[PDB]
Amino acid sequence: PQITLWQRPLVTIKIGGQLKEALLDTGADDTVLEEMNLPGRWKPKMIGGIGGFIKVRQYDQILIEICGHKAIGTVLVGPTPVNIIGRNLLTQIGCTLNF
Amino acid sequence: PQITLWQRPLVTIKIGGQLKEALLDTGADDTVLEEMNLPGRWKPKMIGGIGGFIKVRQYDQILIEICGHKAIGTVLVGPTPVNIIGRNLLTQIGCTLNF
Ligand SMILES: COC(=O)N[C@H](C(=O)NCCCC[C@@H](CO)N(CC(C)C)S(=O)(=O)c1ccc(N)cc1)C(c1ccccc1)c1ccccc1
Repeated sequence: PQITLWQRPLVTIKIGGQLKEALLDTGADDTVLEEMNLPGRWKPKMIGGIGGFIKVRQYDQILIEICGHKAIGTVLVGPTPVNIIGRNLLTQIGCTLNF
Repeated sequence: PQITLWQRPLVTIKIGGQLKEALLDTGADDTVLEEMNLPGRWKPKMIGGIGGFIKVRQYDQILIEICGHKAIGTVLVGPTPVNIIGRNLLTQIGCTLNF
């Protein structure tokens, strides 16, 4: 699809069999999702935001569907204002910016 | 142009007589730039996200040139870790997400 930016580019994602709303975010290196249960082990990660740095849990090789496109990659879990799909997964779904 | 998301989508902007590097950020509602002087009236604003909130100065009706395209809009100025071009200006240059 082609998504304009007059409103927030919110899409439906599927993860752990559950639908969530998430923001397609070209300014984010990494995908960060609100607190949830994910399988396997996690490792520590620091991410830097507008307000400063936060600790998040890093889960690798997670199955996630974004606007119907399947991806498998790193998902960070922590206190984010909204679920965000960052470049690590935007690249997997073949997303580009165009003007 | 078509801009890849393999790397941070950094572009050159011209604002207030200055050349700056800025991130094309579909996740950001607003354009936020590191400390700089701008003409005209401003009011204080809080913008938030990962890490929490920062206080910024809001300048309206500011002329910017983004990657060759002229636009007018609101520019927030404050202690952001990176220059961000938000949706308020991305729309004006006709920027879309495609996949
Ligand atoms: C007055 O209205 C608002 O405050 N709106 C917010 C806004 O537009 N602010 C711009 C945020 C700043 C942009 C942002 C990417 O888009 N960051 C990355 C930049 C520092 C490069 S970062 O948040 O620091 C972040 C860091 C790491 C990673 N991995 C991801 C993101 C909005 C929001 C959007 C996207 C991300 C965070 C917040 C928001 C929505 C809901 C509730 C509160 C706030």
